[PDB]
Amino acid sequence: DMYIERAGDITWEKDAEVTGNSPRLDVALDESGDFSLVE
Amino acid sequence: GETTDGVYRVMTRRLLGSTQVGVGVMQEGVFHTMWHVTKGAALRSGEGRLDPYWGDVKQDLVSYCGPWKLDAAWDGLSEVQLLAVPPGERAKNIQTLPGIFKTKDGDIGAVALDYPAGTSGSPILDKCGRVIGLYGNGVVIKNGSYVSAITQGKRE
Ligand SMILES: CN(C[C@H]1CCOC1)c1ncncc1Cl
Repeated sequence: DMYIERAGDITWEKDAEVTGNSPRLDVALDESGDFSLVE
Repeated sequence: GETTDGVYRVMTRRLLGSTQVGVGVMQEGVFHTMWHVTKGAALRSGEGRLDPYWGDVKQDLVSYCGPWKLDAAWDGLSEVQLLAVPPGERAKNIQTLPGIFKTKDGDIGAVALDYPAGTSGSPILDKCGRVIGLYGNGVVIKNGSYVSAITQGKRE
């Protein structure tokens, strides 16, 4: 059996750590919900 | 049980100790998570029970207690926040500019942030605090890094 525990509010945090890049990827989505890269 | 709006951890005691298998959003009395987190199983919230209402393996989404409520969309231009809830760690907001998943059926936003598998279901928000989608279904690119889609459902 699975259970849920509150972890916090959903709010935008000003001065949050800004990281990560913005890649443009050609992808395919299968019937099982799995994404894959197209080349 | 607890019905307050917000982000929640999805735990299980079926494995060693108490293990976090994912995360979800409680909004308007409806719990939202990714399908691969729960496999559509019932959830417990204290003494209460949450039953699946809608779900789709291909979209990789599931709602409990009612229909999917989250309908905000990424504007395609602005930075967003991943409200990451990692296993055994406090919830933290990470700001990023999303990339794009170019598919045969249209483009989807994508956040290039790598977190443990138990972080799946963590909401991605816009500047207004609105949930524009959930983190946890994506791909692994050339260098080994993870890129999640900004996965959003449809509000009927
Ligand atoms: C560690 N992974 C990839 C899984 C998926 C199948 O192979 C390993 C994540 N899964 C969900 N949310 C974030 C991450 Cl990074």
